[PDB]
Formats: sequence, C-alpha cells, structure tokens
Amino acid sequence: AGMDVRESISLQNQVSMNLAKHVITTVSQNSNVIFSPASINVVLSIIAAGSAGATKDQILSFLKFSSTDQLNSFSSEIVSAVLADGSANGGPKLSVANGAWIDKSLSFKPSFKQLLEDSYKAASNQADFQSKAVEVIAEVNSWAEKETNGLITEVLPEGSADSMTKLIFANALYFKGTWNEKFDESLTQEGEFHLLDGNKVTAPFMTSKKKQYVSAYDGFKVLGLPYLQGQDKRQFSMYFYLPDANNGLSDLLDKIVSTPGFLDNHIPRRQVKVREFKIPKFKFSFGFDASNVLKGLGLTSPFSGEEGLTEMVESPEMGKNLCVSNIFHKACIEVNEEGTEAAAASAGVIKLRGLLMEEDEIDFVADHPFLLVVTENITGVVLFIGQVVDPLH
Repeated sequence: AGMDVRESISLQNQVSMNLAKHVITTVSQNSNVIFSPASINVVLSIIAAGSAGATKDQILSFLKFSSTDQLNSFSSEIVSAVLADGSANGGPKLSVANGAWIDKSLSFKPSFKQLLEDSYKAASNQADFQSKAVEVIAEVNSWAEKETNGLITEVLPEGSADSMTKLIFANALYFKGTWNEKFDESLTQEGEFHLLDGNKVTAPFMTSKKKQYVSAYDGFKVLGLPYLQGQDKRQFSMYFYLPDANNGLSDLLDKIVSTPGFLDNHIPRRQVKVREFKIPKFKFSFGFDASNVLKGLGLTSPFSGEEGLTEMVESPEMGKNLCVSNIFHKACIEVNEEGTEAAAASAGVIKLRGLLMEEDEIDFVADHPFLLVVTENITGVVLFIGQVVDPLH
C-alpha cells in the first residue's frame, strides 16, 4: 500500500504490546520482564531484507511497512537516531549490540553484508556451530560485551546454541538515564508490595511532594517520568501503568492489547498535585529467544524451512530450507532516585496559584504490579516495554 510513518509507528506499538503479552505468558507469575520492541523490530527488518515471497510479505505485514526499502530507511533514519547514545550531549546513555552469525557451512551474500553494515550498523559473521557451539556462545557474548562497553554481559545463555544451529541474531539494548526531577533519597522508606501470588514483601519505595504527570482512567492510572535531556534533541520518558486492583495487571494488558492507539492516548501531559505518591525502586535484566513468542503471534515463516531466506546466503541449495534458528535478545532496566543536579529553580507561579485555588489532588501508589513503557516522545518510538511484578528481584 502506502502509509504515514506516524501510523506505522502507532500500529507497531500496539503489536508490540501484544508481543509483551505473549512474552509475559512464557514467564512465571512473579517474573519481571523488560525488552526492547524497537530492537526486536530491527532484527525482523534485517530478516525481511534477506528474504522474499510469502516470507518477506509476512514480515512486512507484521512490521506495518509496505517494502523492505521502507523498513531499511525507517531503521537508519529514525530508529538508529532514537537508539543512539545521548550521553555525549547530556542525555541518557544508550548502547546497542546488533549482530548475525551463521554456520560457516554458509556465507552471506556480500551485498547482504553491506546492507547490514550501512542501514543497520550490524555485524555479520560465520561461526563453527557444527563443532564449536560452546565457543561460539562465549564469542558472541564477549562481542556483545565489547559493543556495550561491558554494560551487557551475557546475551546467549549457556547451552543456547548447538551443533544444529544454523542462523542466529544477537541483540541487546542498554539504557540508563537521569530523571529531570530527582527524588530525595532521604525520603525513600520501606513499604509493602503486594505480589500476584497473594503475599506481600517489604521494599524501598521512593516518594515526593512535587507535582507529577499523572492521569486517572477507568480502572487504572498512568504516571510519566521524563528523563533529563541536556543538549539531546530526543525526549525520553518512562510511563507507569497502574491497575486500580492489586491483581489487575493482566486485565489492563488485555485492554491495552485490544485498543488501537492505546499508548498514543494515555500520555499524562499536566503535572498535578499528588497526595500519596509511592514508587518502588527496582533493577533487573531480562533476556529471551524471541523465536517462539513470535511464532506464537503467527510470524512463523522466518523460522520454517518451508520458504526460507533465499536472499541472505549465496548457495540457492543452502538458501532453500535456510531459516532463523534463534533471535537472542537482552535488555536491562533500573529505577532509582538519581536526577539532574543542574536544574534551574522554579519561579513558583503554579505553586502560588495554588494558594488561591482548590487544586484537586491524586494518589499514585505503586505497591502492586504495573506495566512499564519507555518511549522517545518526538518520534513516539518505544524503547522498552516491561512489567514489574516483584521489585525485590
């Protein structure tokens, strides 16, 4: 067809929430999740580019773009700019690891290797999966560690690739940002978090008396926490989606998944007065092989010998029945008090106005499971989706 990048992104983000739903289905009740839909979609764009026929088409439709050219450009023009490190300019720190390895019984078309290098800044290599799978795993891990300056350490789990492994992708996204408004660490206090299994646990909750970006909706609330920008043009924020009910998470995610444009429509844009305001600290990483959940969402062709990836390698006999073995992804997230030390003080106009008006106050107390979304606000691109079901792990 033909379509605006804004609507592409809006469609993608909805599919991404359903992907998040399916990932959550594969972990235990109390397992935290964090992953980067953008990075996943970067891999799928790479795969589309090395494919054709019903396979190219199936991925094209999954990703909401009409051609491989559209994908390629959206990646290099938009996604990479969004995924670029911002620390040099005072914005958040981001680091990306992006690569493909194929059993050395094969070889990529030189042309494919250049596309990966140019539109994607992605490595491509051969490996001896057939006889040295254990070494290849360590090699890929060392490589990812090198690409992320030691930040991400183990994209492939032990025993994840073997003598049958033919084609893998390894992808990682590290992000660390300073809040636009620090929390006073002196105010952090222990408190009860209510687990989905019915039990409670004691955990550090941050608090504040400053005004917050919070909106209430039917059955849930949303909090936005902007990241310090510096000279970075991008504007990152983290959003918290908090069901009213302690066990409401699953239903809230069902609502999100079934409502087109949900994310575009639940962005709190006004700082309002909070009465009770509690945010649990948390810090964790999360990794998975995307191949199975994607098959679950019906994106089956890249992983089936049926069609294959005939535009990726050189031997048409090898390219026939060649498919993706694994898509290894790793992400990590952290929430603490750290905010900018360089803020200009506020004039206090709105505070003064409050001495003359009756401003309505609101609670946002995240003492139970909530969803997480990290987005770049200018493009609307989503860096991370996650769930915090247990702050202590």
